Amino acid sequence: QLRSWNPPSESVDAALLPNFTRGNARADDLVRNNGYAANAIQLHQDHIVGSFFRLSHRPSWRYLGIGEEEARAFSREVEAAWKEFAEDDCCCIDVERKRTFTMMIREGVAMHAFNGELFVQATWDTSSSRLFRTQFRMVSPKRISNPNNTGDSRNCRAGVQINDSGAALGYYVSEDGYPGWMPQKWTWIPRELPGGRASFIHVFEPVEDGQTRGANVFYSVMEQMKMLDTLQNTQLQSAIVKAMYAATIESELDTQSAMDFILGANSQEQRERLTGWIGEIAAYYAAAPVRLGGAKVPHLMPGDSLNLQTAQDTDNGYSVFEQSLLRYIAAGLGVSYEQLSRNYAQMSYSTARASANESWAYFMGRRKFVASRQASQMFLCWLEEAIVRRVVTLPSKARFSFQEARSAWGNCDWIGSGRMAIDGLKEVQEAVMLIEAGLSTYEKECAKRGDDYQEIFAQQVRETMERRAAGLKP
Amino acid sequence: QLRSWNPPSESVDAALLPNFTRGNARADDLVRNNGYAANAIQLHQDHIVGSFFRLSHRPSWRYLGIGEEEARAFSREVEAAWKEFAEDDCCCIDVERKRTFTMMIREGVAMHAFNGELFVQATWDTSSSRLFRTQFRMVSPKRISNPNNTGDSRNCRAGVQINDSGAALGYYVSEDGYPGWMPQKWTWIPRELPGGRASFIHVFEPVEDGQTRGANVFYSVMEQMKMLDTLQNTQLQSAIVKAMYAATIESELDTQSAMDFILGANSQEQRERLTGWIGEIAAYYAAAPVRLGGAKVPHLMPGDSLNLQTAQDTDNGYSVFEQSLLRYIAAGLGVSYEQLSRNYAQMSYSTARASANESWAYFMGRRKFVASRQASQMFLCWLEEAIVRRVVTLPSKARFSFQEARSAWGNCDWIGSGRMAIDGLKEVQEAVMLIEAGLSTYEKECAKRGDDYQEIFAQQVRETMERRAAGLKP
Amino acid sequence: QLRSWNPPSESVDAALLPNFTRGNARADDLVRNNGYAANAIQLHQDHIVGSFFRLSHRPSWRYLGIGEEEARAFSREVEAAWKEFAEDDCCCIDVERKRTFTMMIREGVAMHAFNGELFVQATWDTSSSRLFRTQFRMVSPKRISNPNNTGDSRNCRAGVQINDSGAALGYYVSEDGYPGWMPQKWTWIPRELPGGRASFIHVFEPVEDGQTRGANVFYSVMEQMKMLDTLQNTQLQSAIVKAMYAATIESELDTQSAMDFILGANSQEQRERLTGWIGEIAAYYAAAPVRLGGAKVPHLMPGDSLNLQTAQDTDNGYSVFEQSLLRYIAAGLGVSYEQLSRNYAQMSYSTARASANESWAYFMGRRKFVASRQASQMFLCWLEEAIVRRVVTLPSKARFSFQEARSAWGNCDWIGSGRMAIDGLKEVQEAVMLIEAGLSTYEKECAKRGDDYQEIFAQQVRETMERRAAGLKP
Repeated sequence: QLRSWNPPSESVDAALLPNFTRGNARADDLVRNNGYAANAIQLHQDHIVGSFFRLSHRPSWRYLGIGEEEARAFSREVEAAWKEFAEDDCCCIDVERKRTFTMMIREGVAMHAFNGELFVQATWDTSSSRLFRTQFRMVSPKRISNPNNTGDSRNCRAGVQINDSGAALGYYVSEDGYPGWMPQKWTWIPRELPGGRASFIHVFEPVEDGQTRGANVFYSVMEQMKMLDTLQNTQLQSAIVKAMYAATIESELDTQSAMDFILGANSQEQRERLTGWIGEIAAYYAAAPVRLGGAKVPHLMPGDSLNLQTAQDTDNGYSVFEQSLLRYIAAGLGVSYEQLSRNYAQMSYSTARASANESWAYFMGRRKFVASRQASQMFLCWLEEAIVRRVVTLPSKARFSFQEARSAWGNCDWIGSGRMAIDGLKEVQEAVMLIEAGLSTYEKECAKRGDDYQEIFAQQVRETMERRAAGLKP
Repeated sequence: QLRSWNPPSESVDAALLPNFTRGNARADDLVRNNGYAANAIQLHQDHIVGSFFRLSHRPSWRYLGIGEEEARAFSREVEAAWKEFAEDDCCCIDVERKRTFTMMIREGVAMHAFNGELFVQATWDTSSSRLFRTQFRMVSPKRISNPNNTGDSRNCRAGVQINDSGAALGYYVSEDGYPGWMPQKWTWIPRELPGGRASFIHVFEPVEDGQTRGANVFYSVMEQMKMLDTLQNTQLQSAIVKAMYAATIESELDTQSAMDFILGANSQEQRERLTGWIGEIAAYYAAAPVRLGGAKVPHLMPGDSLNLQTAQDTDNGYSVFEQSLLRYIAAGLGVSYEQLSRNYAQMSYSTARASANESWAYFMGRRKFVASRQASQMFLCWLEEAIVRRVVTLPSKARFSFQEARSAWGNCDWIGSGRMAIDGLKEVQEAVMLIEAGLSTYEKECAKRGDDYQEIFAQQVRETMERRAAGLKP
Repeated sequence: QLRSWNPPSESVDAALLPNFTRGNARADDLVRNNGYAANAIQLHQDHIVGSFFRLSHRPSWRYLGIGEEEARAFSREVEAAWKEFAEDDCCCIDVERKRTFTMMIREGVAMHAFNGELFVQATWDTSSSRLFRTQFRMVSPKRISNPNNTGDSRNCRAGVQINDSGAALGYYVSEDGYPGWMPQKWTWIPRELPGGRASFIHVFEPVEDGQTRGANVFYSVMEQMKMLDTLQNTQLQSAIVKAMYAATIESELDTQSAMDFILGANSQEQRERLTGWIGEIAAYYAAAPVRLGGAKVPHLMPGDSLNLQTAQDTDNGYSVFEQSLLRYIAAGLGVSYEQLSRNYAQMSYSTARASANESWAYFMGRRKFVASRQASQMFLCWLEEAIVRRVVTLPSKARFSFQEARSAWGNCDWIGSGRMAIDGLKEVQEAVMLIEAGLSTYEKECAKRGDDYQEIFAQQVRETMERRAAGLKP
């Protein structure tokens, strides 16, 4: 058997680019139509980012030789500025003016998930109505292609120009083609501005050297969705056919050799026998109406009997079949089976904890490697704009300017939705005993709950002096 | 039985090299298509390294005769340089500039898993835009081959040149072959620089003396995945055929001897008989429409009846068989069955702990012997560059220079994702009891949680004095 | 019954050497291709050795008449040299330069497990680039054979030379034969150097006097693996045949005596009947397309009907039988059932503890008798080299020199991966209550967790004084 399977060895791009468009189209159709795909991308959406995505700017004061309190004040100021800028009601951060930063990150992670990559473009608006003119717009991967759909080359593959080392020098972006009555035009976009500002951002997860376009996960499960749908239809037809009923009022006659003799007689000149017998039968059963139910039983020719028979007649094993499938697809997306299919039968407590822990580990990995990088990119661009306009002031004794040490100034970490608590008491006991036994400190317990210790402490102070001001027990 | 099985004995390379390429190709196919393979590589990814891979420098001050506090200060400085060098947003550590250090480790371990080995190249960039010019590019094993695909030799096997003892003197790396319109060209790369700096790093696990190329893990389970999918399609085919249904209106006639007489008559001159009977039947059943369901019953020849007899008529034993194959796969891949297949039924707490413990024992070994070595190689190269540029200053009373005692200065250990807590309470009790009872030290508890005690203590001090400065109970 | 089986009585060597090569080849094939064999090798690797194999030097100061504090200082110094020598990044301890000490022992133990023995060669390098010129290289057993493949003699057997008492005087090592285009050349290697230094080390477990080559464990269970594989293939075949559908269109005709008359007529001159009937049937069914599904139902000759009668029609008992063979393999392989097969179903708690305990006892036995001996040999060689170069210093008042009392100076014990917890609380309570109740001392609970009380105490001191210096509660 194994001797019949000899797949050739090609580089990842060689095995991806020729069918890249068809794979993306198949993934888009599958997510649009199939319910489980929508569910899975929804879990990805609600878990990688959560309800909100909060910045925390931790500048490297030690590297920059900056007083730690000065760094803290600077981080507080930039955090306030970013907070007021990001959640603006006008959606001015988006060129399209219909999304805010949270669903910015959401769209980014979702489109990376179902397409393998994400592309963002930072534009410099000219309108002075806002203090910040930096806006962001996403580009669907399908809009990135070679101009005029020309064949790819060594340095031009799938619309992205590469150097000798494979680094992306720029991209070819195609305009939208709707309605399909106009040719698409391709525009060249450099990857980054001459001043080092990130004009265009491409984020994806590569698996090997030289890969230029990400591959969506759905590549490993499409056929499984297909056998799932075929199984659903087959189960439907089985239910139909096992509710099928046939009843005929047949007559035997057709006396073998005398049947042949009657055939000869009727063919020669004696169709009158058949016609008269048919008429008599029709008259009798028009007098009869022999109705099995609400309908009348059809009548058959003499010697003609309905013969319907079926295949083997055991149980089809549908339940275990689709259990095994749903498990296969759940492994394909790496999410827990009991949440993708939301089947929770006979599930224990510790076992549910293990499932959630595995999914959560995967999810934290993706959040760290996908959402965090992209968000850091927007934050760096925005903070560069802010320093340009002196909205936030750098420390006077800065060892390096911002341009020289963009990473040092922009060192930031992002906190999404915290860990959802399976039982409540167990996790709070973890938190309290960890904080009292010295193995943990406030920032992380606020971290796996989505909060931060700064505002928590300030709010505890406010609650305290309000309560003592009102005479309540502190 | 055993008399029909006489496999010959050869060296590992002799039994691996001739098929090596195709094996890798086959492995790739799995991780491209089969869901379980992708899932398995994914858990390898999240468990060997996890979300992040922190460094901790532990110089051997005793061997170097250096004051321990001086060693600690030096370690703090080198760590400060290293973290800002590693997670840079620009991805300047990558030659191609799309990957940071953590996903570099992840790609390395994944490539080692699905190919048996991994290759890294350290390049000396000429751009002064960064304080560090040392960059790293990963090389896929498929690009390592004999030049011009020449015949294998003793000292040139699969692209790596060996000495008399077999030590890797250098390698032959092929350029990218995409698109397939140009001849590949091979470059000779020495294993290490003349100054002892590691120019090229090859990391793999050898099972015997003289092995030159690693073997991917899948080599022992491939046909098992093949029988698994074939099981999937055959079960689907069973499902389709179990809903199979045929209904015929069959007329007997054909009275054997009278059938032969009618055959003789029709052959001679009486072909009108069957034509007339067919016409009469068609007329009647066009008056009739006998519709069992949405269709019309096909009509058969006189004496012709469909018999759809089948094979064995029992249950196929699907569930147990697929469970057996999944167990085989998990055993072959070194992971527990219930996490690979995410089948978590009737899963007891203690038994789940035992299985997770087995997988963890697997993962720590593979992390120590694969990721740790490679990361230490990059760290040594970067540290050499940093000392060259005097970014970090060696102790004045150093017993040996950096070149003489590279291992002593660069003695480092890496902490990945900590152990995942199945229950929470129980392991936390373990940690607190071990700390209070004196058989354990803070670093290892922070290690199984993926933290370090230094910044933990610093943050605890900061939290304490902030809370006291704010009137809160410390 | 029993009279049909009368095996002869020959010595172990006489019953092993004639088929030694074929047995080794069969074992290699099993480990390379079968998943369970690779799994079992992997757990042997992890449990016998673990992530790291740490030395502990315990010189017999009482025998040598040395002050105990002097012995402790000497052991500290030799350990200080030893770790920095062992885990060197350059792999300089290995001649072939890819294995450090830990995976050296790992390769040794797996090598012994799957081949019955292991061979190490200690070489004296001439390069001065390293302080220590002692290197080690493994020798595959297949490279140990009689020169020119000559038949074994009274004193020369399987490449080894024995004295009158059977003691191994030396060995015949064959060079590498890959590619198969050169003639193999055998080298004579004395077992030990004239000065008593162990030039060549052969480690294996003998079961009786005169056994010169070890026997792999796999030699007990091959045909069970083969019946297991055949069970998989036959179960797949059963699944295939259980989903097989047969249906056809056929008539009866063949009127016995008239059938013979028609046969005679067709043979003589009346094939026109058959041809005309075939044509008419083909025309009618080309007008018909009576299709079961997407396929055309085939047609048969008159009097011919498909009859696929089959064998027994009950359950095959696949599950219980597979459990039986898997338990057989585990019993023959020395591990328990639920880790080789990762069959953790319905598994209670205490009984799992008992199973793990017995497997752990097996594993401790092999670690003591296999890994420990080889590690002690290599450590003794390195210690001799270090004393030669005065890297360490012997006590001045030493009763005997190093050469006279190699065992006394080199008395050492190795700690591998410690016992791995199942519940957490229980074993920690064990340790604490043993320590406080006076029945245990810190080093051994450090051992079952894979630590040493010395550095544990030092690190606890450091933690305490750091926490006190930081104002934290000690």
